[PDB]
Order: sequence, then C-alpha cells, then structure tokens
Amino acid sequence: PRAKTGVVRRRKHKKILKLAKGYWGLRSKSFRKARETLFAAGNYAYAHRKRRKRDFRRLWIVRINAACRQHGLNYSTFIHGLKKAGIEVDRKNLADLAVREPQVFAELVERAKAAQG
Amino acid sequence: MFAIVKTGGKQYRVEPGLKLRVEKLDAEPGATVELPVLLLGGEKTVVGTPVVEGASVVAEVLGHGRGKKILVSKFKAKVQYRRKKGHRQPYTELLIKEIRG
Amino acid sequence: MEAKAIARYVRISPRKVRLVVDLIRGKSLEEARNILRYTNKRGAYFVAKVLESAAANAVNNHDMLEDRLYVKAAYVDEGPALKRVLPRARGRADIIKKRTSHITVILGEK
Amino acid sequence: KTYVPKQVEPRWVLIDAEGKTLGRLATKIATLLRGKHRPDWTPNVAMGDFVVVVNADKIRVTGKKLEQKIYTRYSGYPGGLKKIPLEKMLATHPERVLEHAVKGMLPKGPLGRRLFKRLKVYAGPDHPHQAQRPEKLEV
Amino acid sequence: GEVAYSGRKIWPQKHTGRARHGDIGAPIFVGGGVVFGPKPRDYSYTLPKKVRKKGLAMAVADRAREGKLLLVEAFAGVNGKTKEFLAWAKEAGLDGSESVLLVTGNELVRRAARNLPWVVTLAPEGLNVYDIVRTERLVMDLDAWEVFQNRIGGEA
Amino acid sequence: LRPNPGANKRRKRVGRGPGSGHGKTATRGHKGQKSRSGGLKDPRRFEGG
Amino acid sequence: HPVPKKKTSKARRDARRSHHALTPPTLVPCPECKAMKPPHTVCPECGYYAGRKVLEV
RNA sequence: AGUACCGUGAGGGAAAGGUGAAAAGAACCCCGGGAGGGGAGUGAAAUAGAGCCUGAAACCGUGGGCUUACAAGCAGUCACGGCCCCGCAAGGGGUUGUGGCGUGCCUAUUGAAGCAUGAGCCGGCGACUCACGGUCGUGGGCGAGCUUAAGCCGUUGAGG
RNA sequence: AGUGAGGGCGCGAGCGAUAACGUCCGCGUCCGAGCGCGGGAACAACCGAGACCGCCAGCUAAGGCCCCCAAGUCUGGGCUA
RNA sequence: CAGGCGGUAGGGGAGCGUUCCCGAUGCCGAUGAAGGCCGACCCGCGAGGCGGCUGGAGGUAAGGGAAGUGCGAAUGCCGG
Repeated sequence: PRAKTGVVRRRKHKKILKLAKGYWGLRSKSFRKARETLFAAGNYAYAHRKRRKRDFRRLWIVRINAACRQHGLNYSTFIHGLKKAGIEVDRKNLADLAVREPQVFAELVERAKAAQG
Repeated sequence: MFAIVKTGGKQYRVEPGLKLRVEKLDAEPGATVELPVLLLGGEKTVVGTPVVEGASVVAEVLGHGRGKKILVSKFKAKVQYRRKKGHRQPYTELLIKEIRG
Repeated sequence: MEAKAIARYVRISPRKVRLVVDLIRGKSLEEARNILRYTNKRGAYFVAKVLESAAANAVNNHDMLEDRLYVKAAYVDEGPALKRVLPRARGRADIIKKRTSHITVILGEK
Repeated sequence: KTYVPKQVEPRWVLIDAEGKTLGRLATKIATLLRGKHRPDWTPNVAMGDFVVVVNADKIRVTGKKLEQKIYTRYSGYPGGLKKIPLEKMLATHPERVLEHAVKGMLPKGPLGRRLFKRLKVYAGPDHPHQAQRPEKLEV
Repeated sequence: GEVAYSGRKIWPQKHTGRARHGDIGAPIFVGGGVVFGPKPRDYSYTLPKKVRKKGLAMAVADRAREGKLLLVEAFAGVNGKTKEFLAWAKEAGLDGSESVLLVTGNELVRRAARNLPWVVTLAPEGLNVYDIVRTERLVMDLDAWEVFQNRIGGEA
Repeated sequence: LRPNPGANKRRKRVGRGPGSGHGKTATRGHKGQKSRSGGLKDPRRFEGG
Repeated sequence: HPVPKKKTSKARRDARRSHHALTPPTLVPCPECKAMKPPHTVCPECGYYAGRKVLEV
C-alpha cells in the first residue's frame, strides 16, 4: 500500500544540494539545472584529468625548449641529442634541471651536443 | 643530494623525504620495507653527472610503509546525446621514506 | 540583545520600510531621529515608534548611557500579506497581496 | 614538477628596427615579447621583455609596397572601413604598421594586452627610446 | 471511485486554458483514484498435502530429535492450575531460556499452559511445521494420538 | 528463522520500470498504453481460414 | 504582449533597484531654537527669523 | 464539508487535524491610538507561546570572508598565483585574477546549439498491476502426480 | 526482443539537364546506436584512431613546426613572382 | 595468459536503498525513538557507519517474506 517516498527524495535531493558546490549564482541552488550544470562539471573534470597530460606535455615542452635553445639548439637538435644519447636519456625533468642546476643544464647539454655529434 | 633515479615512469628527483610515489606493492607486503631504484640522473650537491651510468651503477633505497588509497574525486559518464553514470577515484601505493646512498 | 526594536503584523511594506531604516541606522537617536521625523513619506512614525520602544527597553532594563544609544545593526522583515483580488476586464482574476510588515531593527550602545 | 614564478623580475630592451625587414622582424619582436624564455616562463607573464623599438619607420618593405591596406572600420556602419595603404600608413603612423604586425601575433585580451603595455616603440628615430630613460638592453 | 462520482468534465479540453484534461477528480491527480489499485484480496494456496505434511513431519522430526518432549504422561497443577503447573515445569526441567509448543487434548494442559514466556498454549491435535520449528521444543500430551496421526500422514 | 528459499525460487524477474538509469520498455508509439494491439496473430489467422 | 524572458537574476533586479537607492533629508539648526530646520522654514517651536507668528497654543 | 462557494435549475462541490504533561496560557511595571514591543512571573523548554509540535526546500532579509570598473563567458573547469581559514607538519578548507581548453539538459530525430521542443522556482502527488486462463523457464514433491465445492476442529483460532 | 520509414561518401547503372546537401537500386565504409579523440579554423558521416579507470611518464597517425600555439624562421636542388 | 570492457532501442546478470509482514519485539531509548541540520572514515555505486547540533517520542531488524516506492521531467496534479 503506502509509499511516502518523501523521506527518500528529500534526501536524494539534499545530497544533490551538496553535489552542487556553490556554482555561479542560480546554477548554484538550481536543483534541477543545478544537477544539470553538474553533469556538465562531471564530463568536465572528465576531459580535465583526461588531458592534463598533454597540458604538461606542452608545459615542459616549452620550459625546456626555452632552455635547450637558450643554449645552442632547439628540439630537433637537442632532443635528437638525448636521442643518439645512450644508457642516459630522460625527460620529465630536463626542464627541472635546466632550472634548478644551471650547471646541470649547461652540461647535460655539452654532452648532448656531442650526443648528436 | 637532490638526486635522480626514477621508476615506473620517472617518479624521481629527491632527498630524504616521504616522497610517496607509484605503487610498487612488492616489498610493500611488509611495512617499512626497503628497496633500491637503479640510478640514472646521477647528481648530488656539486657532483653532477650521467644518466647512462645511472642506468648502470649505484642504486638508492628506502624504508617505506602506509599506502594512500582512493583519493575521492568522482567521474560521471554522460553524453548530451542522452545519458549518464559515474564513479570514484581509486589510487595508491604504500609510500616511501627515503634511504640515501 | 541590547535595545530591541522589532514588531509584527502591521501591513506597511518591505522595500520602502527597508529604505527608511537604511538611512536611519548608523547614527543614534538624536540624528536618525531628526531624519525619521522630518524626512517625508510613510513609515515615518512606524519607524520612529519602533525606535521608541527600542530605546525604552534600553534605558529601562538594559539602561546604558542613554544619551549614546545609536541604532546598531538593523533592518526589516515582512510576514504574510493580505491576499486581495480585483477585477480586470473579461472578468479574469487579478491578484494582489499587500505586505503585512514586521521590523527587525536594533538599537546598540556606543 | 613544480617550479613557481619568481617575483618582480624587470628587463627591457632596445631594438633597432630600421633597415630590418617587416614581417620577419615582427615574428621576432614578436615571440620576443615572450612570457616564455626566462625562468617561470608562462600564463601569468614572464619576460615578453618591456621591449621598445625605434627607427620603427625606415623599415624595409616586404617588396610589396601598395597592395597592403590596413583598415579602421569604427564605422557607424554604412560608413567606411577606411582602407589604407602601407605608404601613408607609415607616413603618419609607421610605428603603428609595425604595430599591426605585432598585435598581429600578440594574443589574449587582458594578457597580451598587458604585453603591448610592455611593448613600445617609436618610428621616432631613437630619441624616443631616450625618453624611455630606463635601462637599455639591446639587439 | 469515478463511475458514480467521476467528475464528468471541467477543463475546456478545448485549447486555451493551455491545460490538458477533460475529467475532474481524475486519476492522475489530487487525492483522486490511484494507479494499480489496492484491490481487496486474499492468498489462497492449495500447497499439495503430499509434501505439506511430509514436511510438517520433517520439522517435527528434527525439532524433536534436538529437544523432544513426547509426554504421554505429566501431572503437576490442581488437575493443572498455573502455580502447580509451573512446579511441574521445574520438574520437567522447563525454565526461562525455553519456549515449547504444548500440543494435545489435555485441556487442563492448555488450561494452565498460558503465560507469554516459556510456554505456548496448544492443546489441539492442531499442529504446523512453523509453530513447530519456531517453538524451541515440542512438548505434547496425547502423544498416542499424535505419533499415530503423523503416521496416518505417513501412509494415508 | 533461517531457511531462506534454497536455490532461486524467490522473485526472479519482477523487474520494475525499464532500466536502472534510463527506462521506457519497448518500441515506438505503435505499442502505447491502450495498446494491447494486434493480438495473437494477423496473417497467421489468414492461414487459419 | 512583450513579457520579457526570465530575470537576469536577483542580480539584475538589483542592478536596477540599486542604481535607484534612497538618499537622506537636508537640515541645519533652528535659526531660533535648536533642532532641524531645512533651509527656508520655521516650525512648532521657534518658527521665525522675524516674528515667530507660530507655535504654542 | 455534502456546508463554503459557481450555476437558472438540473447540477458542482474545497478547505482547516496536534499549544502543553497538567492550563499554571500570562496580574504587573515600562514605548504606544492600537496593535505590538522590553522586562517579572510560567517552566524542565516557550526558538513549547495561541494558529502556538516536528516545524526542511523556495524567496526576501541583518552582519561577516574572499571577490569586482580596459571587460567579451551556460557554464565551467585543469592549472597555477594572491588572500583568509583548521592546521603539528603533512597539509587539509573558502576565495578566487592569469591563462588552456569546453554548444546547456531533456522529447521526437538521416539529423539539434537550438531559432524545433519541454522547461517559471521550491515542495508533496506523479504512471507495466491484479484475476484467472494459460505458456516457457526454472526452485521444489512423488511418476501416476495434485486437489476444488463441503462436513468438521478451530485467542493462537492448529490443520485434518 | 527491437526497429518494418533514415541520411552521408566512394564506386557501378537509373533518372534529372549527366543540375541540387534531389530522389532509385546495388558493393563497400559510413553516421547513427558507440562512433565520445586527432583533426582539417571551427563542421553527424573527409585522412588518422577505438577512449574500463589512473600518471604534474616516453614512442607515434593524420597532419604539422616565423608568430598568435607544442614543434627546424632545417639542409639540398629548382621554378613563379 | 588471454583480454575484452564507447555504446539508447532491446535482451541477460548482479547489487540499492525504500514503508510494512515473521520480525521467532533482541531489544535499542529521556546519557532520545524519529524526521531534521552539518561533516576531508564505509561503498566499484544505489547506499553505509560514525562524530557533532535539533528534536520529542519512537524505532526496529540478524535472517527471510509482502509491495500503491524510489522519478527534471508529461504547456502535469495541489500548495506555496
């Protein structure tokens, strides 16, 4: 018989109240469109953690180009350098070092120019 | 000190800190266990030189424990196209407390 | 708290009443008085009086250096409304609800 | 890894312009006004160099001369999109012709914006650069 | 609940009050009639006497093998009054942590066999798998009758 | 107080509505509500006769 | 006939009600007694500058 | 509540349940024409105070934090930097300026951002069942297997 | 149990004016119904490519590397201007 | 080791709360039933505990059974 699903939904909904952080006035408490706006945000963070990869890709990309070239020769060149390069060829730091240990870059370099030849 | 060896994808460049990185849950089957990462990117406070030899020489090791875990965050799969379902971020590693060398 | 200036079911009105207090707060009985009194428009006495009780509650059972009582924190609230209905051609129901006003204004000491 | 941007690191520089050629010199001046070249190089600024160039005028033409018209269509609509040729272009506003190159590649409203801010020149002969009393880095 | 008081029509299902609906006091709204109605009913269930009794049996069997009080004999209560009946209990070893189904025509047996706890008052050759396994232990009198009845169950 | 239906017995398919997330149940309009449609068999009846 | 579309939030409502805003009433003291007097005026007390001709009864 | 109220009549046909445990439900003093407002007493509470239990969402309000006048964007949101916050640090909070990338959801569509549509905002209601026939499955009793209508015992009413 | 009508592209015949993001049939792919990523500016179906979930990891398609924006204003030999 | 894991119509599997029936009331409880208000431990989720505040009395499941049930959404229905 009975079935005052009330209890339930009042709940499901406040849940939603939180789901909704405190977005742009109206799509904030916006129950409905709130939820919606959310689905959005969802697929969004989606895209987000998804590609942040390429994000860095570039990040360093440039930071480093910045340094390698600043020194003597861009990517085809420098890169190819670490390339010919033997039991030593890393990346997720080329930047790092270029930065932190000026020497570090200056020489990773030196050898590298040679690395190519 | 700040040295570079890296693992599972370059998890490194550090000193003695609980710098938690990736799940190499193998010696993890024991709390603060120890283990080495083959260098590559040998460089410490003045003496800076080669990742080849990093690939082939000294290694470093840690004493580690703990894990981390599911780190909240969720992801809902929907398409304007007419649908939506979603879940929580499950990730971790027993984390490392750094052993010099 | 302090000198309470508030009251119920008097059908004046939101916004407007809010305007009044808007301008009268800040200062004390002296100044806000002069304005509430000689500045034109409705609310005039509603406001003023609310002031009055506020002040009485005040030097009466809060007391404090009477002279320096200045409206501190305050503004208004509107409760239900009278739901009245008028005529508007080809019959049809044209509805209205006049604001039965309540005021939430407090006199503070300083 | 991390690597956060320093703090108020100011550098300016004097560019010849004169004799140099249109576009290409632009490509340059251009990226020059980096935001990426000196450390912590990126979104929120970085270099870009408060760069200033003179003899802005006396630039060499991409061999085109006439057949290159800038526009100014503030136009109260059905007005004029004011077509103008490089000649007079410079004749009165050379610093600007270059300009159009410059903006040409400069991007981002608020940011690029700020950069043109740190992007100044004068087809004046140089004295202008003088007016810009400050340091005078150079190329 | 319409038929009779079905509110014929009230909305000019015409095309202007914007709204749809021709019938008032209509299903789909305000305290009116509701979907797949809560029809008065009953759960008959002619569950084959075969295994039905087969089981009543099986339950009797295990419940008993663990704790079986086929009395055939008993007596402690003025013919069977409460207090004295109780004494009996203490005798038959029946205490608190125990619930037993008292079953059989010893009407003085039922007569004193009330009391919410310990005992449940069943003086009839009225049995049932449930009450069976649900009542801690079976305790019953005219067991000549019973065991034989169960047998009748056994071979018709 | 324990003997839950052995194997499967208990409600096996009183599947409610149309799908956890979504829902709708069948085809297109041709089978709406007052839609207990072309029943048992159309051309099959042709056979019949 | 031309009923808008929605309401650019309380936001807008304000934008307006807002530039609107309620200013205050001009006053100095009685050229005669005390209290508030708006420029050229007298009142239920002093009431003058040259002949109260006003107040008290 | 078949009374309010619409219809000429025929006829249609609401809403509103609870103060508290008991009335002890408000002497009396104070602004006021009054309401109503501060006190005293009530009392276990009166944020239990007469439409007065529990008394949430919506919307409007008083104060505080961050934020904002060369800005073009559903949204957002990944990043980071400036604030302020709990913080032992780890760091966790809220807040965002700079930038990267981002056509809103439902229905019916070859086909949608929709300029096609539904969509005003909150809340409670709001829609694949029941009876048999069957029918296929498959969980369970014996192969010949099972029992209606009834007669009978029936707090439990016990099943036969 | 569901669609029982759909469109696009390529090739092969209709037709149509050898017109149309036309409509007819067929081989294939397609796109819906996954076809959510790259992409060509941005563009349901044109070349690349199948996303169960992570990574402040690296190799690649197509197609790109003066700049706006990752990537040689590479080298080599020409030919237009 | 495969090995695969966009995917509505549609078909199969597996869980979720939800108010009742036994609940073989176990009781739990004025050092709160309950609904509520807030929260960086549980869940692959539907949900969970648990902590803190309200709030005046309920509420209920170990295991299983019974269903007016879980809803933007229908120019919806009733009230703001």
